[PDB]
Amino acid sequence: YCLEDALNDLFIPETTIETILKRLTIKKNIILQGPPGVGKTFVARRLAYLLTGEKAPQRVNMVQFHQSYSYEDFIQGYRPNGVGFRRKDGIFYNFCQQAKEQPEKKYIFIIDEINRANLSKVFGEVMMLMEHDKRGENWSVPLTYSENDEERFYVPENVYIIGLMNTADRSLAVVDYALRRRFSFIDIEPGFDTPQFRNFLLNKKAEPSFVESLCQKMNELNQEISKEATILGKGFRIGHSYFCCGLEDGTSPDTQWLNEIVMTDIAPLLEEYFFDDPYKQQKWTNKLLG
Amino acid sequence: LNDLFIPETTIETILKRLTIKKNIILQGPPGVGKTFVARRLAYLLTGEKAPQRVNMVQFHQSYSYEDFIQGYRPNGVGFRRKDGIFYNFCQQAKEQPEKKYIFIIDEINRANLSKVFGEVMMLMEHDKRGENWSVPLTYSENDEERFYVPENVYIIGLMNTADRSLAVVDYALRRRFSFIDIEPGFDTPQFRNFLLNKKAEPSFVESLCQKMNELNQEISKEATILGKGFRIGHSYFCCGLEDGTSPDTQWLNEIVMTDIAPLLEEYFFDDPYKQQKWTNKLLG
Amino acid sequence: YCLEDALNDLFIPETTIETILKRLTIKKNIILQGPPGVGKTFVARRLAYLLTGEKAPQRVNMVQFHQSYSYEDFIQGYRPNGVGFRRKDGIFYNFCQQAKEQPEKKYIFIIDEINRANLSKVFGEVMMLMEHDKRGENWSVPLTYSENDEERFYVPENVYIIGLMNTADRSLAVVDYALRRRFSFIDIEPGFDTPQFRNFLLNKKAEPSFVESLCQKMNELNQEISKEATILGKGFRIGHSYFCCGLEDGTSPDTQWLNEIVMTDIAPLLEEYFFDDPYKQQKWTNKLLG
Amino acid sequence: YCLEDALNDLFIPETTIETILKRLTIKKNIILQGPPGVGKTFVARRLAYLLTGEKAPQRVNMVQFHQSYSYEDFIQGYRPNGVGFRRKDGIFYNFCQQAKEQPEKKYIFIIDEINRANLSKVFGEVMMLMEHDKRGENWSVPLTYSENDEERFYVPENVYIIGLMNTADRSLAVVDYALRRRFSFIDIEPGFDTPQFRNFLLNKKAEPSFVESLCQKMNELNQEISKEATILGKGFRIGHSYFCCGLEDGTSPDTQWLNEIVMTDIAPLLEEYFFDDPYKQQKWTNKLLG
Amino acid sequence: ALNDLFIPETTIETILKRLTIKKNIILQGPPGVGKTFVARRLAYLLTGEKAPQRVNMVQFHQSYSYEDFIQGYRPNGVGFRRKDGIFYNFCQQAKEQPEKKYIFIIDEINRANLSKVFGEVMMLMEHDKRGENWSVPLTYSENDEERFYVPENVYIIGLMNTADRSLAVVDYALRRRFSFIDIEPGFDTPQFRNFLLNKKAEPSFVESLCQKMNELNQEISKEATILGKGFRIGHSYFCCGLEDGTSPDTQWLNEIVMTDIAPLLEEYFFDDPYKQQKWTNKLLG
Amino acid sequence: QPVIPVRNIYYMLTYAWGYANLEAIPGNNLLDILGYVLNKGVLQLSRRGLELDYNPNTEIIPGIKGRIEFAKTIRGFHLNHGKTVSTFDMLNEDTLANRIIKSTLAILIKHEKLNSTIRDEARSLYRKLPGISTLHLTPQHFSYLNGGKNTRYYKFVISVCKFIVNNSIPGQNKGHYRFYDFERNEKEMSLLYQKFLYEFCRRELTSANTTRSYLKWDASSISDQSLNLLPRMETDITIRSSEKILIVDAKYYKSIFSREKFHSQNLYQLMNYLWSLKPENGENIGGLLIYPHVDTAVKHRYKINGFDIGLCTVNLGQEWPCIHQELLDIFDEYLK
Ligand SMILES: Nc1nc2c(ncn2[C@@H]2O[C@H](COP(=O)(O)OP(=O)(O)NP(=O)(O)O)[C@@H](O)[C@H]2O)c(=O)[nH]1
Ligand SMILES: Nc1nc2c(ncn2[C@@H]2O[C@H](COP(=O)(O)OP(=O)(O)NP(=O)(O)O)[C@@H](O)[C@H]2O)c(=O)[nH]1
Ligand SMILES: Nc1nc2c(ncn2[C@@H]2O[C@H](COP(=O)(O)OP(=O)(O)NP(=O)(O)O)[C@@H](O)[C@H]2O)c(=O)[nH]1
Ligand SMILES: Nc1nc2c(ncn2[C@@H]2O[C@H](COP(=O)(O)OP(=O)(O)O)[C@@H](O)[C@H]2O)c(=O)[nH]1
Ligand SMILES: Nc1nc2c(ncn2[C@@H]2O[C@H](COP(=O)(O)OP(=O)(O)O)[C@@H](O)[C@H]2O)c(=O)[nH]1
Ligand SMILES: [Mg+2]
Ligand SMILES: [Mg+2]
Ligand SMILES: [Mg+2]
Repeated sequence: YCLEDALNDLFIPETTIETILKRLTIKKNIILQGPPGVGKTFVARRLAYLLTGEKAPQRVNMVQFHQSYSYEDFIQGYRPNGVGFRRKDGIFYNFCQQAKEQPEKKYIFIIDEINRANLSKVFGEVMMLMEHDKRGENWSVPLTYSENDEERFYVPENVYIIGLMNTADRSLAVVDYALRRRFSFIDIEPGFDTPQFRNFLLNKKAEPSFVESLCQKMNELNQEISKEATILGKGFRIGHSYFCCGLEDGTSPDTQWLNEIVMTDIAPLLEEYFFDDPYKQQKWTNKLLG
Repeated sequence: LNDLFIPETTIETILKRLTIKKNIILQGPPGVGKTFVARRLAYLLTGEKAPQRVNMVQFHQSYSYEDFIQGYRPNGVGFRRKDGIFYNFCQQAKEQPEKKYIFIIDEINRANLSKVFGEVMMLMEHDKRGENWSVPLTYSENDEERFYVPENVYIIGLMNTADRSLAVVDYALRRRFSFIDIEPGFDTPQFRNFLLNKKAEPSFVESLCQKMNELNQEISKEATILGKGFRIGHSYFCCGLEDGTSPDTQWLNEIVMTDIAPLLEEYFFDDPYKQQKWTNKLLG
Repeated sequence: YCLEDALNDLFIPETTIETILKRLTIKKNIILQGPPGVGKTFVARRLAYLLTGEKAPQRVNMVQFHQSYSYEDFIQGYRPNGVGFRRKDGIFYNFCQQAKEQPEKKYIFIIDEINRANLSKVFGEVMMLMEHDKRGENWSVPLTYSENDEERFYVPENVYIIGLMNTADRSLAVVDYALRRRFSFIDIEPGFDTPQFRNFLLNKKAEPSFVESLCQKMNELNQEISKEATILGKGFRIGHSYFCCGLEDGTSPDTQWLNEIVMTDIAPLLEEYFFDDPYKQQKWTNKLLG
Repeated sequence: YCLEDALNDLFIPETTIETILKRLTIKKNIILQGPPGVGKTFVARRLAYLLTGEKAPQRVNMVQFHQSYSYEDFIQGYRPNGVGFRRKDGIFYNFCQQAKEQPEKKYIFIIDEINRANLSKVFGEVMMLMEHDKRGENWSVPLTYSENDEERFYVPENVYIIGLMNTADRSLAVVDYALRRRFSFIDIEPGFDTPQFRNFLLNKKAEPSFVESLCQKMNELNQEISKEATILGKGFRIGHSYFCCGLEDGTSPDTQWLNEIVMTDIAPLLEEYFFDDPYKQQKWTNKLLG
Repeated sequence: ALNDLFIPETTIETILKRLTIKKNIILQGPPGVGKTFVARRLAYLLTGEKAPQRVNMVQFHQSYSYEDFIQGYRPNGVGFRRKDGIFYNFCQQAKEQPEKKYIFIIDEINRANLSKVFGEVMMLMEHDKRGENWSVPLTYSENDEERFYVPENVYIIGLMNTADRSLAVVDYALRRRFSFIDIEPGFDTPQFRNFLLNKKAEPSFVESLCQKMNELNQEISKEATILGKGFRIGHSYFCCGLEDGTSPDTQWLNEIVMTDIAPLLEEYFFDDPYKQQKWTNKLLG
Repeated sequence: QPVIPVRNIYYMLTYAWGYANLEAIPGNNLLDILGYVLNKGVLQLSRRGLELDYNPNTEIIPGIKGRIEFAKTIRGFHLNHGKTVSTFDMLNEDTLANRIIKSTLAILIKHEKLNSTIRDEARSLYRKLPGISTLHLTPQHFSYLNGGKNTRYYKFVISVCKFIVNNSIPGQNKGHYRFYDFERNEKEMSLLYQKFLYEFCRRELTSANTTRSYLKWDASSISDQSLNLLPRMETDITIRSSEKILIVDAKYYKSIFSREKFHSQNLYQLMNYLWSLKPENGENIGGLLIYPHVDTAVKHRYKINGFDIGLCTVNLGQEWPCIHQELLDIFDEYLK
């Protein structure tokens, strides 16, 4: 694999990307926060093969957390083989052993929608271990269900951790500031006013006039969203994905095509963002069309 | 395509939206034939009247990830890992890639939709369907064993808009689902043609649309309290006249007291006069 | 091993360090409460070797409470054997037996993030027994899952217990005042003003102005953090761990490196901290940058 | 077992212990209700030997309740064999059977931290027998786990039951219904303004004025706490045992010794108490040092 | 039976009109209305054969669950077996006889969580989705050989009571699938008056009591919030004790006032003993 | 019998609680004002999403969920009927914080004297929270919530519920409620006045430092070092700046509202505060008495016993910004 393969279709600047791999090589734990539809899931699979430098998925593990996920599933816990219960090494525990076998090669674990599940309960023993300076056998710790003190778990140095959390819900946020310290938080923005986003459209037979009209409009609207941080923060602003997908057949992005999606997707979204203001819904919706 | 009371354009939107986007939320008041619409529509997309492909469920607050996808549950001997319907269903459709298999979820609003879907809340999107996007499940014994949505699967969500719960808003799921409103369709001829081909009076049908619209418009007057999502559906009128009793003013009078009157209480709670007013308005 | 060895790299004054051993030797159970990044985990392994007087791991045990530990995990519980259950002596019970193997040499048990777990549930009977006075065979008590034949578990005198409760998560704070009497609570400050921190930077190719400027700004901020108690109390004030690490390669400390820190780690924390006005966020970030 | 050994060291007035001894012979089900650090656990071990008149471990039993404690361990229940389940006599069943042998000799059962577990879950059916009037073989009952109705258990009159409960937690404001009918609550004072507590210090090379100066502030402080009812009741007030301990070396009490206790125990407790008014912490902390 | 029933025939006729079409129904009314006795006679009426075997009755409670109602695993002597519940067994009995109407009685339905109990089947009981077409395999049905479908013949009656002010708004699940019916106490009805005059009751004694209770029934429902129409007293207390062999009399009523209405009167208000005493004294004479 | 217009009082409460349009609402009385924000405030929260706290649940279920507790299962023999005692963390909105809001809404609806629209909209929201359990509110509940884990926004709206609960009186009916006539009592109004200023001063007077100072008597007594008998003295506020220190004593009196004799007994407290206080910097010492008046504002300065003292008033009922203007204008004079 090579770097440029990823960057061709990526709307985010490389400057952010260079910042990202710099931290990740250092910190080994990171959190990518933005609104939905900005390619967090998109970049993450790409990014792993960059960091390794080779497109090895076996060294990559990708999971989505949720409420029905626990330390028993993740790390270790007792589960039924059948008649007899057994100790079942969780998925992360298995992943760490694989990386130990090949210390040189970087092994990467990808957690989508991390902010949902109670990380405090899930990581637990890991919450201390995962930090960049505390990895290795010197800091080996026995687990809850370890048979004796000698059975101990230490994070390998090669491991890199990726955290993916949407900023739409203030309810689900990583308020545990101690947990915040382990992770290096890099915001990601919608990136409408980018060449690579525009080049993708023009490459798909798009009008440069329509494009400049488009990006300017959303940029103003997204900025309006960031303004009312008390009500709706910058994290709430619309992503670029709505416009991205749907042209695979070859349909040209005319003004009509945009007008169709706005009615179907963003319009009810706008209604929710402005529960109290119908005019503000009417204002921006009509603003787009003309 | 004959007995449907919803506009032909609206269904044409859906089929184009559905095939492309593969995920939708059909939101409207009760009595708009959400169940019948999708079931009628589902056979169109397959092109054949195949019920085995189609499976429907009605979510509820106690519904859980244990039920839908995977879960540890008891056999006669003891406990084992039991594949929920969707894992069972997706495998069945995965067996036959060519044909289009459908999954219908009623009363979706009740359950904590994030909780139920879990892993597939990411996977369900049309682009992230395939072995590349497979992931090991929560309860998967091994990291190598994974689950991926097949491309043939298409998903339909049916939503009652009259019970908003100010508990959880997810705008990310809204990215997955293309939301499509459904109006009752009293104005539509297809609703009228059904009744006039059931020996109704021409004025009686015309009188009803005036009566319902005045009520429905008032419901949508105060968007904050109620909305077009709250307004009354038509389906109550469909049922009960196929026995052989053609429409009459008495039959109307039954339904008002039978069905709508609690709704009024539900809607216009602690305001009997408005209920009595709007009730009596229809009877006159 | 001696204090000179431990306090070579530690940023803490000796003042607390002797105070720590003073309360410990009399009381035998203590807790260090401070925000994350102040070396709570860092001191703990060093402290253990002081009292024993030697760098020995065997006499020491380290664990973390993750809000899913239980009395069955800590002390005594039933575990599946191949077909049927058996009783397993927990780690602490396993640990105390080692400590009483030789009373002469001191044994230490180290618990990270102790505040998480419901300590009353886990320790149970031990909550009385841990205290210095009620130790030894005189206060032997029979355990819950002990055999009908009288078999009793008593804390050896040599044992010392250390707890590590972060001060960020308010909810996860000790309200078991009965338990808080067994322990002695030692506040730890961020460590900005200390020269031992400053020397660590200056020894690592740093300007005294840039160092002295840094401490001035942070101390201003923590006062503002300390100013409030409604949301952000004194305990929330920022630790020094962020600045400590990442310079091993030879990167000298400068505004470039500092700028990377502020944007990447602190700037997320601040907006998460305040979430009322960006101006306060824009203010203090620019202050550190400028 | 002379009272002089028992009562000389104690800080409590001889009146209340005598009053306690009265009801204990009378009702045999007693609860000591006071904040931690007033010797509730301390007295009860002595009190058992007072009644018997001898230092006998066999006739006196001590336990601490917690959530894991249950009927099946307390009274009777089934313990797994390698596969099979074997019934096992619990503590109280085994304990009373000893008391059945010697009806004349008084037998004592001490339960610390009783509120933590529900009595009904543990005691259950036996709460009928436990009451003072309905004791003896006349009221015998067959057990839940008794193989046959023939096997029966009755609480002999000789056993006395002691419960140590701390009024330091918010949940205990709603005291359990099971306790109130069957137990007689008695309040233990903090016992600062007592001769023996003072005389304890005076024997330990203490200035009277420094001793007398301290008590008024402690007496003053606890009065302030008791005035509140919403957050901190009278039961939360400070106990007298922080000061007792730590003089085993012979080091004389002084502001130096006292200041250690204030900063390392009482200062953060006050932060927990007076979270709402941090300045109120400053008011007292400065007051005590002066 | 209609003459034995005290409620308006119009409501009796109206209900059979609704249930036959709707197939799901719930009766909400005061305690002491003979709601259970009402449904049974109605159940026998609709079938036309006075068959108890077709009839099965259940009383819900908060613990009541899917294992009790539908299916669950119960311990064997060794190991455990899948154990058919009531509704699973009941419908399969009805499945053999499609023509034959089969009825199910759920008492105190509002206490339990319908969803937790029914689960999957909670949609299948909706009249629109009935028969083999809507068959679904059960949670514990390990194989797909058999799926559970309620056949058309089934009718479900739910007995709910408007007695309790503690009760909040009914669960949304119920409202959807069920038609809510209010049952009158039936004091005013002649059929109840002919149920006392047939016992040689005085017309003055009969008519006075009707007016007497009506005076109360208005006052109890006069309260806007706390005590509504549903609270008002039913007639069932009056039935038991007259046709056993003892004739009606004011002294017989006087005992009844103290027995049921007097504590009930205390229970509803629970504030003013005089207001209770005034009403209790008013009832007696 | 004049009191301040009710709308402006809400601004004082906001500063008192340490954190909107009231022009729209037509209800002069307070409860219309307070409920509208609460009714609207919850709607603001729900847009973002209400707080969900992981609540552990340990129960008897037909399968493995989360962590099975081996002990409770074997003791209860739940294996035989295919059941386990297992612990898992269901995520609900039924926490104390959310429960307080919902039960309060019942109180708000039950209030006898209230705008019709406010009562109607709240009843909607009460239905809109089906999962939450109603509760009987006490300060003890609010007392437990001093942790304040919730957001800054939650803590503001919660404080509102505290005002309502304590200032709710049953009226004509046993069920319904009636609002307290808060304005009439001076004492809480004074405590409002003092608390309003202290948090206000931190906001606007960033230039100066604002702290409450406890004071100690200069006295020595042979009898007791404690001096418990002596009155406890704690400043209402002290506002210290490099150029000048300044202590303020402010109280809410009904007599002063009348434009005659003057009620200034609080001055007696003030002088002794000046005496017991000794400044290390020794730049200067100044005092201020500030009171609420209805009609107009009057300012005087005095030089009494070597101290520079101000008496001043504020024309409450004028306008909140001009009042906000006036207060900052006031301190500029004396802070010099
Ligand atoms: N072709 C292309 N698609 C992109 C690019 N960036 C984002 N997308 C598209 O946007 C969609 C969502 O990607 P995703 O990472 O899941 O966004 P997200 O922020 O993770 N969303 P969420 O947080 O809700 O899961 C996909 O269609 C993805 O391919 C891009 O640079 N090129
Ligand atoms: N070299 C050196 N590093 C220090 C010192 N103090 C803290 N650190 C560093 O700061 C980082 C974290 O320290 P740590 O003990 O884990 O803080 P903590 O309070 O235990 N963390 P938490 O509260 O989150 O559990 C490590 O790099 C640690 O070595 C110090 O005095 N010297
Ligand atoms: N010399 C002396 N020591 C006392 C006296 N009262 C308490 N102490 C000491 O206080 C320490 C703890 O006493 P303890 O009984 O455990 O308090 P408690 O009520 O049991 N604590 P908790 O409520 O938390 O369980 C012991 O050192 C005990 O001897 C006393 O009157 N005289
Ligand atoms: N002919 C015809 N029947 C309809 C139409 N809409 C609904 N129905 C019938 O109304 C009955 C109930 O529909 P249902 O799905 O339960 O209502 P909903 O789920 O609330 O939308 C079924 O017989 C439907 O087929 C329609 O548009 N045309
Ligand atoms: N004969 C006759 N008895 C009735 C009638 N209504 C109620 N009852 C009697 O009242 C009793 C049942 O009352 P019910 O309310 O169901 O008792 P509950 O279930 O405990 O509330 C039985 O004696 C019924 O026969 C009726 O209309 N005719
Ligand atoms: Mg994504
Ligand atoms: Mg640490
Ligand atoms: Mg104790």
